[PDB]
Amino acid sequence: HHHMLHLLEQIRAYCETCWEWQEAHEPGMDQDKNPMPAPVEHQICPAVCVLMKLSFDEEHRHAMNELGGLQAIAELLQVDCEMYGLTNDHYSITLRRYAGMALTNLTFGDVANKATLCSMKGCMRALVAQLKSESEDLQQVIASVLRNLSWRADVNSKKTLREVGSVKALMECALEVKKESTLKSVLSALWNLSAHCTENKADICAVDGALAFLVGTLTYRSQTNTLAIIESGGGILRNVSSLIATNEDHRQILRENNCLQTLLQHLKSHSLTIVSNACGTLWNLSARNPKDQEALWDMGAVSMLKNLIHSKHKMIAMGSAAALRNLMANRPAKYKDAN
Amino acid sequence: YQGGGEEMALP
Repeated sequence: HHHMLHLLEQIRAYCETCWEWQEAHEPGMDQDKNPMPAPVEHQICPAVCVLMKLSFDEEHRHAMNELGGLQAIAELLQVDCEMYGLTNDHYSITLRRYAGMALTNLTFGDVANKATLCSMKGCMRALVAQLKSESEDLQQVIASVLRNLSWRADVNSKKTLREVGSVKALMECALEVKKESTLKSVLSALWNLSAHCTENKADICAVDGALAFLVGTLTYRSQTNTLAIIESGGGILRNVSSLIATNEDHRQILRENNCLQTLLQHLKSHSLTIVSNACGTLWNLSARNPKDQEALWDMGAVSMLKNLIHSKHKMIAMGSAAALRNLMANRPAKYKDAN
Repeated sequence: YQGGGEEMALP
């Protein structure tokens, strides 16, 4: 893998020229007139393109990992982001896409690489900033990296992902993306992030229009005939539902979109993931709210939940039974008065 | 739960 080593050296050298330049040219401070490096003049995009293509293969990934390929690619992505900012320049967008694709491939299934990339704080900030790119393809690539980093995140990674503002940035991104594949990556990352801590759940719920959008995903209609968006949107909803349950304003947003009625339809889904997410959401929404308790009674929820308590899937079993016992502990007056 | 998983890059 001598050519690969050569390509990594090409990009490390280019980064070195960039860092030296950044160090020696602080705006407002005395400095020479030597020009800022441009990646187009050093064949950078072709190099990262070749690396991105090789990174699909586990054998080339092994050879990259021995050579420190992840750090070299991350450093290039970071430095181009710092030098040029949010640009629509095709060359810059293309190099950042290819760098991100490689980072996605190099983090997949790879505990050590995820840890390394999260430790690159400057790179993590650069990644989060790219979610505002006008290139939806770049947004998809960045969300893919964040999805992988957020999966099985260690304590340090969880903290870094939170501190760089990935949650708010991804939720805001979700509200505007057009393609299903971008949305899949963005919601998958959010499904992972929303399980990490209470603060991430709050941050999602705080974004203007986020809850309505998540409720909307429960009835998303895939043009590719998959259930990935309903599963991920519903998975985020389940994870933040513990907070929704104690916020009347947020419950009202759900009501305006007939959320409870949709979750009951989800109990009859042929997808266990969809059923599980619905059971988890109902577990929370069925607690400590007379209005939504009565609504669930009225919509026949008791029988639907009772149907699931023998399931044998931990979360369907747990959630269905917890929702059922909430409803049974809170039989509405109009049922009690009617005997 | 973290149901989001992980995935390779889209070609």
